[PDB]
Amino acid sequence: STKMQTLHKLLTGEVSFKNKAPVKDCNIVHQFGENWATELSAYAKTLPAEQQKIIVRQIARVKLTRYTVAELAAYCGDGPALLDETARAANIEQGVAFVKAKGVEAFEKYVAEESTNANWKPEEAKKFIEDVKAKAK
Amino acid sequence: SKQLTFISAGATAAVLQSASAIVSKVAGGRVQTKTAKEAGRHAVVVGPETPIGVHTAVTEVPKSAQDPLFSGVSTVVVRAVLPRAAPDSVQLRDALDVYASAGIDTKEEVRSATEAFKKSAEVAVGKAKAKGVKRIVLVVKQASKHNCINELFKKISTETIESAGLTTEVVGTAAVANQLIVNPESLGVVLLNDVAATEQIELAFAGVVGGVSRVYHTVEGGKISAGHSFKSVALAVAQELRELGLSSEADKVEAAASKNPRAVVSAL
Amino acid sequence: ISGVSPLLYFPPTTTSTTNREDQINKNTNIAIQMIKRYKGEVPPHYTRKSSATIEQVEKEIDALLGGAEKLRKTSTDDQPMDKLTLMERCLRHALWSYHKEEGRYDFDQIGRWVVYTPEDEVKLAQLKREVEAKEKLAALRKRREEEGLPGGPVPRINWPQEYSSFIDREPVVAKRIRYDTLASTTLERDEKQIES
Amino acid sequence: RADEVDYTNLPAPKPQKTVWDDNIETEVLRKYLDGLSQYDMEEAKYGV
Amino acid sequence: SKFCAMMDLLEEMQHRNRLKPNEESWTWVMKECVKSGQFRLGYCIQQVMETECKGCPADLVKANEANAQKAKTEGKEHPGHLSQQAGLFDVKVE
Repeated sequence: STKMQTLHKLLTGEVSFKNKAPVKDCNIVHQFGENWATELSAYAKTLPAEQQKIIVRQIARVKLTRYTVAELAAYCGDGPALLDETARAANIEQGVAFVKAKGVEAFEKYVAEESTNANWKPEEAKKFIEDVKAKAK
Repeated sequence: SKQLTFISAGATAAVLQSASAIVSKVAGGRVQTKTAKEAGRHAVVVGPETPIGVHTAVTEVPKSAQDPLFSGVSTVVVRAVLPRAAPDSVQLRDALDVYASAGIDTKEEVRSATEAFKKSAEVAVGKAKAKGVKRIVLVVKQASKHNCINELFKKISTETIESAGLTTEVVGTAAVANQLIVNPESLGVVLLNDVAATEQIELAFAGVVGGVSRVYHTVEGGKISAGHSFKSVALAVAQELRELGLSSEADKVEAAASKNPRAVVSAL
Repeated sequence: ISGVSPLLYFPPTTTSTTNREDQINKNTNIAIQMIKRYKGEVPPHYTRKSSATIEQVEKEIDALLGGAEKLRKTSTDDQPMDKLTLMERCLRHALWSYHKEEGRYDFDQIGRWVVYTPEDEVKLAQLKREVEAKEKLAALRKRREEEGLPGGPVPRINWPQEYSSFIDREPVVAKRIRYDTLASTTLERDEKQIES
Repeated sequence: RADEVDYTNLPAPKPQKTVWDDNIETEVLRKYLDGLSQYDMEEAKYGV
Repeated sequence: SKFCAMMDLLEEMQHRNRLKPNEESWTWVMKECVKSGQFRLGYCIQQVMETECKGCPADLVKANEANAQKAKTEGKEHPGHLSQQAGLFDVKVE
């Protein structure tokens, strides 16, 4: 009960972190857990409609907060709903350029290293590398 | 007969071509569309980069184009823009901080920066008074490198605002950016000192809201529209056509931008 | 680095074609502008009263001091000096001051005919180090260019460690962008135009 | 049933000063590289 | 450090066990110095072998000299900070 109340207050902005650190998705995931969104959504159902709407809106905004400011400026120009596809296309284009620049095997190794650093599932990395390879030809 | 001036600042050719097609198809040829690098009125600037001849970089949240996520929000983000020199020459925002370290005299540069900050602060206080807010939020990057431009920015902005009678709250860049993206209803008027990070923050806010057109106030006196994406450029062109005195065409462009962001030209 | 990031960080290379010549021309224009501002105004022009080359002056000095070599007598540093010694010191001091201003940094003679103060010795040592450092840097930056390594400096960092250390990727990605942009630019100016 | 955790507590991001290889290009640039390191540490502490 | 471990072992052997190191031990130390690139410890061990042993192998001496020349040409003969000019009030006493 305390965890959900604290999360609701934090997202609403009533209570900030100890050091007034920005309320980003990464920090929340670090503290509350990987699936904070699911548990928060389940808990919100036990609250009036206004609080439910506020929780949904705050969750959506926090999810948008998962990109750096530069990425949002470059890719979120034409709306947030189209942000994910634009960012994916830009990343795929960067991958294609890297492949055409410095081969494939080195590209495979680099993608593996970045996935290790970027906290990506092996399935997602495999899908990304296959998609860029298919885009090349 | 009439003329719309297109300024290109770091924009991909696709966006410029889309803007030209939109204006040609909507206007119908009554108003011509010329390209240049500087203007004072009837001007649309395309691209993230800041054009030459603009001193204020205001942006709002238009009611019509509010994204469902950001419905009801009302916060004005005004970025102070110092005079821009040629790309090769050293920009004022960097000269004002490097010459002091090197010991070179910094009198004329300080004077120019003071004039620009005074104009930007006047614009910000006017907006705040119109909206009715009592306090404005200054945004300064807290890096050690920018320890002179931000100091002057604060010293002048707070002076002018207090002379006008409103209160100022200084803050850094990361905290204000996160608050603006997550909880923007707690900020009424936010001024931004002239730094690259502040420009990126302004672009991020203008995009996350759903795509809007940024207003630039120039030295000659006037307002020129600015966009960086298909929807933002379409909205900027719609506002420009409205200013020229075209209501139905502006409404059509706005509706097309709302419906089909990336392919407005074909949509309308 | 908790939290699945949305994008993989490829190198920031987007300006695929950025000729080194243009970069080293911009560096040179900025360098000239800053030097002009620091110095101030180019001094007022001065018209020479007499025409003579530095080589001719040096030859004349050598001829003047060569005829008195037999008469010239050395003595202890604390003993009073002679007329020939005084003339030689004055002439050589002026000559080598002019040479050092011009650019003929021959420290072997400058340390003899110009050093008369501990402050002077310190200035010479500071100048002696600087010239050698510039020469070494130029040679190293030419050898590196021949090999093909990036022109700009590269810090000794292990980004796999930095990603683990920091919680949020934004500062780490910003640092990577800055350093990858720095390592892809040539921090060199034209030291023909600068010297001119 | 005692206290469990302060969910509003975040371990501060422990910064690390970038170390440059010791060459002539570093001695010539020492001041500039030190400034870059200081800027990096300030960015890490504040956030951006 | 491999060199430190071997030197400590030699000190133990000679002092706390009363056994004189032979040529083989010093050749091993010299090989480690050459392999690790430490061309100054190489000089010291070369002098040691010339004094106690019946000279140092020519190959090891030549390899050590090659390492020293490579360090000198590359400008890494001494740490950079040591060559930086200092002053009475320009030294940071931690």
